[PDB]
Amino acid sequence: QLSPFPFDL
Amino acid sequence: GPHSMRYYETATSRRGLGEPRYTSVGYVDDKEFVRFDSDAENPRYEPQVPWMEQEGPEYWERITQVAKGQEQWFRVNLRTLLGYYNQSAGGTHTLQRMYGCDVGSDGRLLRGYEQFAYDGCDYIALNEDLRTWTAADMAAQITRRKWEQAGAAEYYRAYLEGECVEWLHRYLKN
Repeated sequence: QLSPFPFDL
Repeated sequence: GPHSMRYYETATSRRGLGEPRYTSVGYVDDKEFVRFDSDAENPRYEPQVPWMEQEGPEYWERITQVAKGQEQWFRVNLRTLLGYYNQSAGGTHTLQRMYGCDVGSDGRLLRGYEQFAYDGCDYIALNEDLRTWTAADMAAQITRRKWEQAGAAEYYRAYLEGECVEWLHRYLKN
């Protein structure tokens, strides 16, 4: 499975 | 023995009209097994090798959903970087991301990766300790600062430590 959505830059 | 899984995601803005060109490709040990392409006739995740066709239909659907999710993420953050570097609205740029896990013989995580690059330059990367971030330049420090306050390192470490290792185990079995 893919990693969760990353935090915003 | 040792095993690895890597995912490479790249989003490239385009001069003129049109959303960024997004691509996602995964590798197991060093063999491509999955790929997503936004400029495809039918944008979706698809197996690249026979042992990946044994995944249920729902598997490829929700995973393709992440793609769309990731794609929007790259769209919004490409714009954020244009402002951090004070770049002209007229130009092409590429925001990249690589993440994955290397697993040792004992089955446990050996090394985790979570790094981003902008226009071919390192921007921010999770150090091997999976606790701190390396910020290439001043713009990256804005991000790192906000990520330290939000505990982003632990967030990503959770995935690398569990899901990444577990799914790599599953893929290798199939």
